[PDB]
Amino acid sequence: AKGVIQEIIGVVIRAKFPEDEVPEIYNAIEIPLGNGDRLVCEVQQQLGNGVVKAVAMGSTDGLRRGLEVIDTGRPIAVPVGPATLGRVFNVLGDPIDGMGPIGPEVERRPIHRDPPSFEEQNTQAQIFETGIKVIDLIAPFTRGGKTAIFGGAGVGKTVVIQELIANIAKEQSGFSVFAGVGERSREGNDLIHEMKEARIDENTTVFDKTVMVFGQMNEPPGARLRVGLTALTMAEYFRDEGRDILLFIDNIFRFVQAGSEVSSLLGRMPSQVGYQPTLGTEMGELQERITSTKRGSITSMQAVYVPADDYTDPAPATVFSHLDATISLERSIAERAIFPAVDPLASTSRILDPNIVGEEHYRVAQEVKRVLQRYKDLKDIIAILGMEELSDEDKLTVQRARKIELFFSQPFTVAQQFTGRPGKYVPVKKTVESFARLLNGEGDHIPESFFYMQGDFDDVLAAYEASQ
Amino acid sequence: AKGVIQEIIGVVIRAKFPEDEVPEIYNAIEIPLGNGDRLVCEVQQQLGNGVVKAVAMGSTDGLRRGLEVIDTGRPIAVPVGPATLGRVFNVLGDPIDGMGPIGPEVERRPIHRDPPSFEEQNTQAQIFETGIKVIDLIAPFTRGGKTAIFGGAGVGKTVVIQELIANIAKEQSGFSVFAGVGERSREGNDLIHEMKEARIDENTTVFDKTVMVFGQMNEPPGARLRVGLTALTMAEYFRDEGRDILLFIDNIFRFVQAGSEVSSLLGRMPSQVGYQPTLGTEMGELQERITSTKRGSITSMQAVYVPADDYTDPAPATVFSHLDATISLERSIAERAIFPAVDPLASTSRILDPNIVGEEHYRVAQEVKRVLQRYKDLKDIIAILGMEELSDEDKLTVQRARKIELFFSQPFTVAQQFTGRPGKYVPVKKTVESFARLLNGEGDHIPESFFYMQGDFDDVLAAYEA
Amino acid sequence: QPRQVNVGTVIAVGDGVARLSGLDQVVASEIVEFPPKAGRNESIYGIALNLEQDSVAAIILGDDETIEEGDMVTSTGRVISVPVGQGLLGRVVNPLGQPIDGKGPIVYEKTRPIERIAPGVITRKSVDTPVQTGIIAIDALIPIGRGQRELIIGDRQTGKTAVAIDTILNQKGQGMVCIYVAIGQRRAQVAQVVGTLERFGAMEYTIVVSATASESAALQYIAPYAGCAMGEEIMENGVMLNGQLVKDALIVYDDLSKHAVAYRQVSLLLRRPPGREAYPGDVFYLHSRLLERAARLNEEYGGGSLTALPVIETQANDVSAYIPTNVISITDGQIYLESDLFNAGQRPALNVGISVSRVGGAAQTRAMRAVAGKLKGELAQFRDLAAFAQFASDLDATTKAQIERGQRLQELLKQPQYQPLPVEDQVAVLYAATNNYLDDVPVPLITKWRDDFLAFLRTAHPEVRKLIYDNRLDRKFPTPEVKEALEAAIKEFKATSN
Amino acid sequence: AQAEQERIRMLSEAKSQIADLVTLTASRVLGAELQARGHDALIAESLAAL
Amino acid sequence: AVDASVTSAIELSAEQKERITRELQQRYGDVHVTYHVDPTLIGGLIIRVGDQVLDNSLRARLSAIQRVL
Ligand SMILES: Nc1ncnc2c1ncn2[C@@H]1O[C@H](COP(=O)(O)OP(=O)(O)OP(=O)(O)O)[C@@H](O)[C@H]1O
Ligand SMILES: [Mg+2]
Repeated sequence: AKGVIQEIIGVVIRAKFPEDEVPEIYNAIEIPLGNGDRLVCEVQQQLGNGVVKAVAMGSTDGLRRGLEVIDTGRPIAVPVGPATLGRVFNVLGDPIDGMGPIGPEVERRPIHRDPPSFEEQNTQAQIFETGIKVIDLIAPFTRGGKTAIFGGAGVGKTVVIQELIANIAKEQSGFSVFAGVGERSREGNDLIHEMKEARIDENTTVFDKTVMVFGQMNEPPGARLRVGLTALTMAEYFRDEGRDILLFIDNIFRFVQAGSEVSSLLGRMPSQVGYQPTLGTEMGELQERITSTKRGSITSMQAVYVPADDYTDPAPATVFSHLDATISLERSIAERAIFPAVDPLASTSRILDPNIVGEEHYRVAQEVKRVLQRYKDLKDIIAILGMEELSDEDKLTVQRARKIELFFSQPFTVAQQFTGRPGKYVPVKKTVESFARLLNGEGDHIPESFFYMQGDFDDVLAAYEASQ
Repeated sequence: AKGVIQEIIGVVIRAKFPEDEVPEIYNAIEIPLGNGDRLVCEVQQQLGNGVVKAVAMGSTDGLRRGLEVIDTGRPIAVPVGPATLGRVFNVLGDPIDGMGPIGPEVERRPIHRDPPSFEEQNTQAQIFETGIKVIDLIAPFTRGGKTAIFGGAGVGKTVVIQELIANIAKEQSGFSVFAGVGERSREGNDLIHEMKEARIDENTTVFDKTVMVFGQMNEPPGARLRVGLTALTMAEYFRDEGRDILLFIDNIFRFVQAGSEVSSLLGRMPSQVGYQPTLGTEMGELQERITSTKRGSITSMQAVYVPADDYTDPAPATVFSHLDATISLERSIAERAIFPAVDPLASTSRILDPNIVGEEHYRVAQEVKRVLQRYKDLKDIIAILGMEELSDEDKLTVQRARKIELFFSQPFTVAQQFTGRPGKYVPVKKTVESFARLLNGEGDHIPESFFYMQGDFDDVLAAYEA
Repeated sequence: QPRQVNVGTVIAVGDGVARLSGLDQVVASEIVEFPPKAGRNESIYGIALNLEQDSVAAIILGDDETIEEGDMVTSTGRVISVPVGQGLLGRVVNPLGQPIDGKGPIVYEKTRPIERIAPGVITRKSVDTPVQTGIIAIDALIPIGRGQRELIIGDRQTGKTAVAIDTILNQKGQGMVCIYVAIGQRRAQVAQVVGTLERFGAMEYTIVVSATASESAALQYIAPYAGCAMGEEIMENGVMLNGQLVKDALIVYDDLSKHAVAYRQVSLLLRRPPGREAYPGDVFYLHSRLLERAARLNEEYGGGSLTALPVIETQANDVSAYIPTNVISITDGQIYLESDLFNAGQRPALNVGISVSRVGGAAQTRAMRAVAGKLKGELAQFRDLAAFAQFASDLDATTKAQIERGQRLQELLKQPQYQPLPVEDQVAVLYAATNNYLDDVPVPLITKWRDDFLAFLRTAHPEVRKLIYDNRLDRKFPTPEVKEALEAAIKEFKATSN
Repeated sequence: AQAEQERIRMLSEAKSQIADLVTLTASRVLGAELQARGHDALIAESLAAL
Repeated sequence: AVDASVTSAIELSAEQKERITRELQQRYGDVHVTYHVDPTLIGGLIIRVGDQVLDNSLRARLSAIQRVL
């Protein structure tokens, strides 16, 4: 304990400790910083004669060299238990809501814990109904399994996440944890607060069953780097005692970007496009903790931001192998005013198996993909020549594909703020029936424009009758 | 002349020698292992004071930081001579076959040698007599030249190599050397050793007339880098003896890749796409030894693998800068029962000009490959028209093109014991005369399946009359 | 039994890489121990990779959060090695041989060192014995033989692991000891694979070596050489399987792109100079060392074999990348799986146009070789004529029938999951299809036709299946004897149904 | 066959517990002796054997 | 000089500390011997001099574990 700061490079602080009291790899050291409030750094490396390199996870832009640092001797500890329910925390576990601090009697758990072993893994999963046609048909939201949506900058990842929460957080049958590792403090939070506090479950709000840890974009790289681990530690307590947990981590890519900035400041050799050499290991350490085990189940739902529109970027490429259900949002689909913007061809799921989701559901999904696969094959032919050169069956499949593409669009109850269309909740059975009817041939006479932003097939038929 | 190892980073070993006994730039190191044998490293860089940086040529999974090193004074010395004939060697020249070690009485020559001077280079290109009709007609070799093969497996590239070895061993002395540079151990070995030991010519196996040096992909980058130079040393001995030599380098692109890995491990900055800065010079130090002097010639028939299909890649570009002809074996021709799958098109040569082969040879080689210049583009009109029930001249040109395509096949003396047909050796004069007569029209009035598998046009006539 | 061992001190521990200061007379790939201390009651091993002067940079095979500066490291004289032998069959072991399935300690007596030279240059033999994948497309068009390393390359999610698992399941009684090496694969997915293997009883001859993503990059780096050493021991000494000494091994590297990523991580953390795409210079050497150890030794050296199936994911189907091109160069064959074919209903999703097997017909049974030549020719010509099929509607009856036949074959290759077809069944189906017995069957019902035909042979005529399997090795498979009682069975099935 | 494998794997687990138990009780026979009687000078000489 | 280190569970007499010191002074010279107790290690013939260490008191117990397993 009682070291001194040697260098302050960005948010990376190199401190010198006595020879026999060097902090451990992941210990949390503190600068008094004056004013009675301290800056909690996390060690990352040990460089030699008592010299350690720590990540500030704070402003670290008003402190000098030679400042003393106090070694706590333990990694970052965050409160866990029912006391964390309905509260908002930092990466450090310090509450930021108007309510008081967590009492000392509440257990503090280190945010760096080993992921569940191979024995503890629970492979049992089943479809989690969500009411979104494209999600519940092509890439079923998996209960007890990791799933994530990959979108660019203009697509509505946040809208989809908010609608999903509105649909499924009321009938939770358990607590939930939200972690915006990297997201706008406007819509990622302080507006999800209003939505969650407005929703009421038998005189108890949804927010009364939720633990929320942000580390918003504004925060320095350390907070965005470790906020995911804080949320995971807060949710593992509830998973370990059997409670079903809904976990919503927003923009894992921001966690990766924070890791990249920290690594760049740490002097590590860059890999690929400026990313950290330890990208795969960091992703493994975070993601392998998001697992439903034999003691409890975590129904994770993540979001991933692709830089520019590159799906070959190392961060989404690393995420892709850590998921059960993959949802891909495309810029072109969104620019075609299809707000869900999900690409069925590039979106898959593990539980899209007839033994799990249902034989009819599986057949319908496979046909809805074989169509639009024919369409992707004939895209160039249509673009340069036109519909006429195709054969009759090819033509029919093409307009069926366009009708399906239009029909995947669905109004969202959270889209009322900029769209006047009321939201719709289409059950998975209704979605399967509607798409089976559409593929049978029913609805062929209906023009494609009638499938835009509708509910089930009955709503499309009713609109067609209204317009005669 | 004894030093100590300082650093061991992968297959790069840094050894410190006494100040006045530093090894030369390309000398060997021969780190002695505990269990009797030695690890032959090759110096690459003299640096500092008495310190040399050397490439392993071996595993280096059992070396400490104090092992002594025994400088040899000379570069990697490899056995050369008639003793090293019909045997398989590694990069160091140690025979890896089951037979016994090479006796000390055999002369050992340094692996690194200067290419022949400009004064000794032939002032006129000379065609190399291979005997294969399609090879000696469209894409003739060059005495002391280079030739590339672009074809996968199952197209008979190994059989073509065997036929070339047999022809050079029969018509001339034709001692052959095969260099396995970074090739698959399954394809390069036990499907070349067996297919050449089983293959025979005048009760003498092809393997008995060929020297094989094998540095496979499993070997460290230095081994794949210097295996080519080992093969060149073995071939250069016989060239100095005055005998024409056919040298095969399998996957010279793997030699380039080995050079790139050696440079990356040696601390050199990358050039272009990660390749070594000394790419052109490294290619020159090897390909320039493949040349035809006055006393003898080393003709080379290399195989080139392009990563993906990128010919803009620096390795294929540097390889092609040192090529005189290309042969493109084709899957479609191979699967049409025509065993020599040399595509009449996409098989060029810089010898195919009137001032070397002759006016008649160029004329006949231009009349052919002209009816095929379209790749018989008439196939599409037949496909969508039913030949239109009449094509006038096009029927004659299609018949002639099919006849020539069938006629390009030639019996293999190495496959005589497999297909049960004697092999015919066709000189270049016979090729040009036969194709001249076929284009004149003597091949007409004769149906197909009579030009399928024969040596000369005279043989086709004899088959027709019988 | 007092012993004196050289020790050094950890002077700098970082992201799983430690500098060990003075460890004189350390072998270039030792296993430094990091003995237990206060707070750590176990040992954390590491590999001493860089033997620099006055410093030994050693990666760590485990959690580096416990290693602290100033700790002692005892240089165990043994180069990195893994337990091997009979005791590993049916166990999930991390690349160090320590069981992770919690079914008890691993019983063993021999520890074959990983990172060994290739089996030999002349010690190998021509690949002749086929590896029955159980997938019609692979077994007919892209054959895999014992001792041939066949790459499974595709997009992120196309069926690569599914194909590998189907191959592993199919080797029930074929005298093979499958090995599944999971590199960088999430622990839940490895649990799913183990559950699938146990469900079909395929964990009585399979060794699963898993180095999941959370585990240190060194474990993923040595993940494929573990397992490869296990297969080497199987092919050199054999393991008692079903009362028969099996000396054939089949190893599946679950993803070599993740292994290359792990090697890049450990190299960059060691501050070695990068190369192309930030990968270290000798990544081709890496994978060549790994893959050239898969060979079919001759009868003099044991006659064993080790079949490797590297798996590679390609970003946006970019085959011309660095690692995909390297491993394509290394392997003897490629199996391309496309998302476009996978979505279009072609479940195995093989791109037979560009998938190649350099071994060729030598890795097929004589029945399969005699029947699949027409298959390959007709499929290739159908692929060629697809250009006219897409647009032209005025093509003659010959071209229409030929496109129809191509569609028949393509629908024949549409195999479901976890339903491998034995060699006799595939031979029978392909003989029925290539001999015009299937022409009158409409395309949408061909898969149902094949399933019903297999039920027919399994129930009505087991003797024809026994006859086909008995004489599948003769030079001329279509003997009138095998020719009858098979065309008769097809005719009976055609007459009875539809 | 699985039942036989289950039986034999429990024997190894039982043997492993015996090996773990005997060493823990080996701390009773001599490690507990180190409280009062185990303090020895000839053992210190054994360190200085080399 | 050479930094040596020896550890033992028993806290021998201060004279015993000197006895440890001068039995090592015969080799090399004024070695800076560092003393610990290691309560978790109930034994151990810990003699660490330079980069070499000698140890077997409880390692024999661990060796007995290796034999029985
Ligand atoms: N008949 C089939 N053959 C192959 N794959 C199938 C078949 N039927 C369905 N599939 C799909 O293949 C999946 C199996 O995983 P797959 O082999 O595609 O993974 P992968 O290529 O290793 O990808 P990942 O990057 O997710 O690990 C199933 O979940 C299903 O989506
Ligand atoms: Mg997989």
